[PDB]
Amino acid sequence: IQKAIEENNNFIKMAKEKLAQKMESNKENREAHLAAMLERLQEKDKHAEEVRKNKELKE
Amino acid sequence: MREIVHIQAGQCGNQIGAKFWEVISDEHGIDPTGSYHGDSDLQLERINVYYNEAGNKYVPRAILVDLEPGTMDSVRSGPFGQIFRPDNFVFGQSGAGNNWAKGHYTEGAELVDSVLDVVRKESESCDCLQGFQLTHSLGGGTGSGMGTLLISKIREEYPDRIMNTFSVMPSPKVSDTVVEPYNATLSVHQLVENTDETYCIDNEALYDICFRTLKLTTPTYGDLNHLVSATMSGVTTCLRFPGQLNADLRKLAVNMVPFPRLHFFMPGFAPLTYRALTVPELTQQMFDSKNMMAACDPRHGRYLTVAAIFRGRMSMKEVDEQMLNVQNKNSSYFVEWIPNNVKTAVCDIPPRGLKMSATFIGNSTAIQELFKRISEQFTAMFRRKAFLHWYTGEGMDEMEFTEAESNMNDLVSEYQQYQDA
Ligand SMILES: Nc1nc2c(ncn2[C@@H]2O[C@H](COP(=O)(O)OP(=O)(O)O)[C@@H](O)[C@H]2O)c(=O)[nH]1
Ligand SMILES: COC(=O)Nc1nc2ccc(C(=O)c3ccccc3)cc2[nH]1
Ligand SMILES: [Ca+2]
Ligand SMILES: [Mg+2]
Ligand SMILES: [Mg+2]
Repeated sequence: IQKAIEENNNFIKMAKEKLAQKMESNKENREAHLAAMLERLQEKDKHAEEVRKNKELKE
Repeated sequence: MREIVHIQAGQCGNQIGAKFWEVISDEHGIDPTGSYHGDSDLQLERINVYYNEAGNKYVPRAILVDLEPGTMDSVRSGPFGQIFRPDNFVFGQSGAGNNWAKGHYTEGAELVDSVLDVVRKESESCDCLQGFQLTHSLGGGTGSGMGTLLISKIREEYPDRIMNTFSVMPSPKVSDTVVEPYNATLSVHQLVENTDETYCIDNEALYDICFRTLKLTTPTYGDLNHLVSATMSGVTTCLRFPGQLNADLRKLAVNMVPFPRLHFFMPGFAPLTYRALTVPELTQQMFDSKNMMAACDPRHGRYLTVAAIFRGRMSMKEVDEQMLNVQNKNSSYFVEWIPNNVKTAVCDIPPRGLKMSATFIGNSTAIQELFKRISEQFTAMFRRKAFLHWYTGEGMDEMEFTEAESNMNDLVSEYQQYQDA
């Protein structure tokens, strides 16, 4: 009976941990995916400043 | 006062046990209220063996055990449901799921102490306790698993008391689940160690008898149980009624069990139920394989010991003569190294609806056929570890099954030793 309690508790434990790791790994991946997207959009915004600066010089 | 304490565990155990108390309650003149209404003082001479005396009321010394309430709720509302002491109903709610491990290790462990408390209270009120009898099946979880757990606990607390069982062996012909060979194999080893007598009631035999002999196209568990209650009545006749024999459980076992592990009996009954049978017919029937409830051919083995009780009014010079004729007919099927190993007894009181009957108790080595059958079904699944997860999930290990398998094969080889000797 002790072995039965230990196996059930170890199954509960490993599931709780497996899930906690999946949900954190997924959070980080999604946050990184969105951060890279915006970083590309900010880079375009900077490129737009250079274009508007390049116009001013020609004047 | 030579009291016996009755225990019935699980669905099968409680349903045959209930019928057993219905039958003998009628034989002793006890009505569904526990009040005596008979016409003979012989009914009351040994009433204390199975009944406690309360308002001139007689209460079965019976303990009803299960891990689910269903079957015992049905007993409490049954015909004789009210005679049982309410405090002797000890049941849980979770069930055993036809799982020996649930009955023996987990669910049953949580309930066993409560059962032993009632057993103790009943044993305490015994002037001189003969021993215990248990009704149960071996193919389920509660009767098989918790029943054998109870037997182990009872032997620890009452090591010098006789423990006899009426054990229903599983058969694929009459089966509820495929794990029955697992539960039966695990239980048999428990019985090998901790019982003095085990009556092997094979559901295959009970079915064949209902179908081929009694012409019942579709037997029910109720039909099988009429055969068991009738056999149990006969097996306990010498303990319950005055007559030739006044032996207690220990003396009865001494003369029937030559080796401690070979205590598994093949019971029989005749007539199998208006023309009252002649003594030659009673005698020939109770030795016929078709009247035996173990589904073993006695001609494939040899009798170590035989006991037979005849009930009713009859000439016993005629019985002695017929018992000689049937022994001559089966002369090569009795061991020659236990002199006078076929004994006969009489009781004047017949059972209800019969002018005379006979009950057969054989200690034959042919019973190994039953254990080999169970062992073959066990191995067929265990080779592939099929359905084992139901048991490992309750903490059991593969090794425990391997050991039960080997213990079964050792039991079978021990029978083959004395069948050749
Ligand atoms: N003769 C007989 N056998 C039964 C009865 N009920 C169940 N069985 C047998 O017992 C086994 C199932 O065990 P069961 O008693 O129902 O399980 P438990 O309640 O957990 O002990 C199977 O082999 C069935 O064939 C019954 O009323 N009569
Ligand atoms: C509750 O458990 C039992 O009843 N156990 C039990 N074992 C028995 C062994 C034999 C007999 C006989 O009837 C008998 C017939 C002829 C000669 C000698 C004995 C009855 C028994 N009952
Ligand atoms: Ca619990
Ligand atoms: Mg059942
Ligand atoms: Mg306690």
